[PDB]
Amino acid sequence: AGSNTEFASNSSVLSLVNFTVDPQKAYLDFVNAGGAPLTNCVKMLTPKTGTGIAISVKPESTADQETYGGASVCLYCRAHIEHPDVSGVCKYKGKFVQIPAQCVRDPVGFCLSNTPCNVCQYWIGYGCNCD
Amino acid sequence: AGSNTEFASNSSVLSLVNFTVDPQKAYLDFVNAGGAPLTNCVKMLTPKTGTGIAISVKPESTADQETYGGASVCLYCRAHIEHPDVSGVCKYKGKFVQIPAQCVRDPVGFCLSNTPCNVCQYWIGYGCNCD
Amino acid sequence: SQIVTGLFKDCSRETSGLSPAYAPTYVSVDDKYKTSDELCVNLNLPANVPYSRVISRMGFKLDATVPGYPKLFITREEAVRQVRSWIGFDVEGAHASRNACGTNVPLQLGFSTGVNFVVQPVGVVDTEWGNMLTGIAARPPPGEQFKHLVPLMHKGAAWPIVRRRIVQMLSDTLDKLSDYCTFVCWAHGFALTSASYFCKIGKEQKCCMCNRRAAAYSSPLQSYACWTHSCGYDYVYNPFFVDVQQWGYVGNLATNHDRYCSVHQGAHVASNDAIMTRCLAIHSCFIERVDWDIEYPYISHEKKLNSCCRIVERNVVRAALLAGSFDKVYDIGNPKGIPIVDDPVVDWHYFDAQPLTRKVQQLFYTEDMASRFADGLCLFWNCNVPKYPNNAIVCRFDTRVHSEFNLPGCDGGSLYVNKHAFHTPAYDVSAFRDLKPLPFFYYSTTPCEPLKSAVCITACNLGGAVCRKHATEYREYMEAYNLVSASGFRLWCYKTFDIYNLWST
Amino acid sequence: SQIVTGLFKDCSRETSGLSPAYAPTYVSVDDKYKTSDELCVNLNLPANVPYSRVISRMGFKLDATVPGYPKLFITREEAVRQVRSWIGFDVEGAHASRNACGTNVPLQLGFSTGVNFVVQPVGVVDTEWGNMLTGIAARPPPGEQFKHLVPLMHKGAAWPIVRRRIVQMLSDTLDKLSDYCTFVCWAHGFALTSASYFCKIGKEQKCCMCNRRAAAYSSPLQSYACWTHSCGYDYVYNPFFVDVQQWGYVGNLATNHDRYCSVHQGAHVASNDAIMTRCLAIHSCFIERVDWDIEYPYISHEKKLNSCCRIVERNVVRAALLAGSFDKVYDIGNPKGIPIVDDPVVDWHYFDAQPLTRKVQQLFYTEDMASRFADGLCLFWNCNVPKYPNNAIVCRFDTRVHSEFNLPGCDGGSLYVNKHAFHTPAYDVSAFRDLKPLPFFYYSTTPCEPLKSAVCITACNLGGAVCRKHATEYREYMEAYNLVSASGFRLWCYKTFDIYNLWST
RNA sequence: GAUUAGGCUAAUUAUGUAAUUAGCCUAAUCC
RNA sequence: GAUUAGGCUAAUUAUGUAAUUAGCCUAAUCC
Ligand SMILES: [Mg+2]
Ligand SMILES: [Mg+2]
Ligand SMILES: [Zn+2]
Ligand SMILES: [Zn+2]
Ligand SMILES: [Zn+2]
Ligand SMILES: [Zn+2]
Ligand SMILES: [Zn+2]
Ligand SMILES: [Zn+2]
Ligand SMILES: [Zn+2]
Ligand SMILES: [Zn+2]
Ligand SMILES: [Zn+2]
Ligand SMILES: [Zn+2]
Repeated sequence: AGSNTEFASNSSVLSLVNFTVDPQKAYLDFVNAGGAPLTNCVKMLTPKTGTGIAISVKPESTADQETYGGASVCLYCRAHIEHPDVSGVCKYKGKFVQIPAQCVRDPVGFCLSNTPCNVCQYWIGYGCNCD
Repeated sequence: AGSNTEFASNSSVLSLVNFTVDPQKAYLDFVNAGGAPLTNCVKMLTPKTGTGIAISVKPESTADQETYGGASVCLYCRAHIEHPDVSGVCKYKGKFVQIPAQCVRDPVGFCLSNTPCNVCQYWIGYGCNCD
Repeated sequence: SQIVTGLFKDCSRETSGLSPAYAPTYVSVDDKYKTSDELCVNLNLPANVPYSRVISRMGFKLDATVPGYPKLFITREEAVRQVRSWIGFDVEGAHASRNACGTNVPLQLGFSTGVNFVVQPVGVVDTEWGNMLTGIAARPPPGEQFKHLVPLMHKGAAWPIVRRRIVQMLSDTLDKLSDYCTFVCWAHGFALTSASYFCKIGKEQKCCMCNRRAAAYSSPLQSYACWTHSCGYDYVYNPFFVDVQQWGYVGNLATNHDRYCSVHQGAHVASNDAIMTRCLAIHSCFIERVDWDIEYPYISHEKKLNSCCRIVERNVVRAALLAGSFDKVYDIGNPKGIPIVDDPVVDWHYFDAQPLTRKVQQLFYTEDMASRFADGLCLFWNCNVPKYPNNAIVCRFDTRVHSEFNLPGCDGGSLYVNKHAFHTPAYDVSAFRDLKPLPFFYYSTTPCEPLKSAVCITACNLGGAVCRKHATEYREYMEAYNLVSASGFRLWCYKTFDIYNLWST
Repeated sequence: SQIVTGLFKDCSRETSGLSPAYAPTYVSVDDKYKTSDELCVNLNLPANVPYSRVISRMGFKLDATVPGYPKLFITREEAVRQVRSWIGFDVEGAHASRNACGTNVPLQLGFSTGVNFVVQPVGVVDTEWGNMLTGIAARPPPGEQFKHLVPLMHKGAAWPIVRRRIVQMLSDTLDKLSDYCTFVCWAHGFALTSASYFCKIGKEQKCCMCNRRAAAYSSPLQSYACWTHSCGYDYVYNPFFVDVQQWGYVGNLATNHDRYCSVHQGAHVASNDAIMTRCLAIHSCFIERVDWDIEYPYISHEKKLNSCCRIVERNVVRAALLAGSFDKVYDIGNPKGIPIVDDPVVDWHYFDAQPLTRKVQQLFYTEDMASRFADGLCLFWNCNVPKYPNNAIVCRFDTRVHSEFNLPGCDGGSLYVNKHAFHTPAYDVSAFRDLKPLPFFYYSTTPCEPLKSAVCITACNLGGAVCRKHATEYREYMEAYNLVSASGFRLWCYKTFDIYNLWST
């Protein structure tokens, strides 16, 4: 009964994230210690002519970005644990997330370690020109 | 089904406390304007020979005090609302509270507007002599 | 006192009461601790320390009067004034089961906007260390009437999500309408029990960003905001409550609603209950009784709309009287006996429904007067008759157009609030089958002292010319006519009307 | 990789996968969205926006190694070292049903302390906005072996109430024993899945109020505390886990436990399973293998107890050898061959089970051995024999007294921890039917340089007198004997011993 | 599952009767 | 209901065979 979702190679770190007090630091320490980053992320085929904002309803990726599914690059969705927001709603689920092409090795880690700018909705340091 | 707990005469102020942002202020405003104080508190039969401290695990009432059950004199226990403590733990439930005999008309309001001393465990202004 | 109430009933299945140090009331203490002096004794007995008991929230009564605190259970006469804030409200509930029995919890919440929210069953649990509001085990009510509630038992959301969704929906509905929120309920008991989950009350407060009255409360920020600034807020602050069942109604909601309305029918959901409740309240306050003494403030372009409607009336009636040269006019619904056009010399007669002047009559036009007034023209500026005659000039508000001055009504009608609240019956196009839609034009005869338009009846336009005296007036008429048309007013005229006749006048 | 796992399995009864923006993994995407390049396509399609899918928590693996993070699934050698923190742990579960199928949820949690917690069936639900830990539909396992779980489906409490109870029970059990908590499990899979409901892990932390190691975590306070300061805390922090089934065992738990122990029997509840698991672990680590290289730190009045035991031993052996004038002594269990008393001139012989000195023999006393040392006295200080001879002086530990250095064991035995872990067989009074209780008395012969006691054998007490030199010494022997007797030791002697003989010496 | 109204029974208190509480039945509304 | 091992069938990928996935049967343990 049921349908399988995750690979065994992702089973350890997710288990760790399911038990830690602070999951974000746990995943970052796991990856920075030489652990393998998460896989099985949903990558989208894109004609590469988008606007380049961080989070969007439809895939909008430029020549230097790749589009991922929103739930695939959220650690709390991957581990099926409680989200840290007081509203309780994930900001990634149901939307598409643009990742720079030099950070596609760890999209989950990139989303954990970065936030979009409030006014232009681009990544801070990767598209935000609010000098 | 179930067993009844409260009187109808207390149903008005408790209902108010169940809807207000500041339950303590609402109760003090209600009783200050002429509303009847809460009744149906758990008064204890005591030998009137005790230490006289504010909160105790056994009734310790002197000649000038009366002992009540702790949950019966807590507004948050009476209205079944969230306690102000972050852990949600009541300081009165499961213990016995000594109220001065000149303040027995409103025990709940007395417990709302008074605190015990942190070194001698007596009521400040009603037994505490920490000059 | 001595009368016990069902509020805070102990819904646990335990067979004994609590020890004196743990029981909240004297009634809840077990009888083995009690004496004859209404006093308890602390025995040398073991206490069942880890316990959990479900506490009932059914039976709230917000009848306390405290100075500085507003009255929230308002009566009918102030509900009529806060009519712009009316939101229907219904809750469909689930019964506590398994480890508890004797209380109900909200399952589906519905509003007259048409939105339903489904929630997890959450109740109050009394622990030996205090209180906690958490999920409890619940089952749908038995019976065939509630079979649709069985799938929703595992479809809900957490209460903190639903609170912010409710605040967002209410902010969207009532931002440009009012500073308040009035919950129109039927059998308000379980409704108030459910309102305890998402409403906060207190003294009246000001918005933290502007001068508007605060309608929402933010508990993470401990701040107050109006509908415009309530983004992310999670509580409704100081709402009004109205129980329609206390307005003298016998039976249940459905048979009372169906006696007056035929358009609010559908599946059995909470939103349909709420829509029916609001429709019944509208019928009770604005059809069954007509108290036009109540004054409503202006919130938009109403004082301009009255003047534009009066200008359109003068132009259209002037053109209609000139075309065909009818010498007799019957104006229905005029309570003042004052004509609007006087340049053609015609005979005038006036009628009204509830008038206050002896020069006018109290005729109730139904169908049969079509041959009674065939010798002239019949004026129907803002009058509601299901059969308009062949010789009439009619203005009827389109109830399907929704605006700030147009609220949903009863039986497909609408409530038009311009200083006073008029209930207009539903706009049926089959009542104009004896008439024609009025084509747009302009007509004037003022002396003169570039614009081009074929419908601009003007002495210059007869030769194809135009002057400033008419060019500016024609742009003003466009403004007035465009406002009147966009507001929701439709014009109808007799079938023999044509613009080209006005060239001869 | 390519090998899929059952962890986070989608247990919903839906026939279709999720859209790319909502699916958590690439495998979870419906195949209509997938292309040949392991890429998804945002097709023009509607989506099942509101959904609720139960996610399986079965299949955890805490094998990852990160610097700064302790290793929680400890090995056998560390478990033997942390034996004072051993708590048996067993979970009985329920099967997800109705709208979900394919996962199990904890129903009853039992610990070796004898306490059961019944919880409501709660699982993880993925929704369109996030995750929820909420009650789900569940049914008891089919079969007669699980028929007692049917009543428990109507007695479950909420998980946030049970977490604090578990923390409080563990703090009560282990506060004076250890800073740690080692969960001893059998078939640890479902145990770890259940432990995810009430345990938190991380780096090692200090208590916020003292220097002890933190063992509990408070999520409202976001703080860490030891067992003493853990009141109101709702999570167990950094526990160790041990799987007995991985120690080379075949069959089920019951047949493995019944082979070695006949005491732990009763009804089928999770607590009995936990007790059986801890008993089997104790038997495997301390009876099947006896490694005495492990030294355990002192936590109480142990050093003092050893000296008191030696003093009482010297006095009692002096009195017993003097009375009756037996000139032959046999000491069973001596690993050093050193006599305790030397004032009477008697012959000495030494025996031990595992001696490390050629002067001491390897005799294993069973039952036949009575007539061989019939000519002298036999010493059984801290030696356990199920049949003691008639001419013996025996000191046996009472396993029924519970203390900080005495733990429950196997088959009625007890684990006694005094710088080493010795397993002592159950205290059977039928092994002393050939002996007598030793009365309380004192004997000395030191020269002298008020107290009155009839059993105080002393040169002054022969004439009814007393002196300070013996008055203080009797009090010292008094406190030593009281410590030894209240610690759990009992003394036995041959039936012909009597106090009044000591007056002649 | 909740409340209100009515009827019956029992208990307590007060002075043949009254009030309160607990249980059962009928009706109405809510779920 | 869950996992592990074995067998059978089908599909995909790679170079007659191997790996993975899905389904069925047997055994053990867990529930
Ligand atoms: Mg309804
Ligand atoms: Mg078991
Ligand atoms: Zn997420
Ligand atoms: Zn920016
Ligand atoms: Zn309290
Ligand atoms: Zn003081
Ligand atoms: Zn504002
Ligand atoms: Zn209607
Ligand atoms: Zn002109
Ligand atoms: Zn501490
Ligand atoms: Zn055993
Ligand atoms: Zn002496």
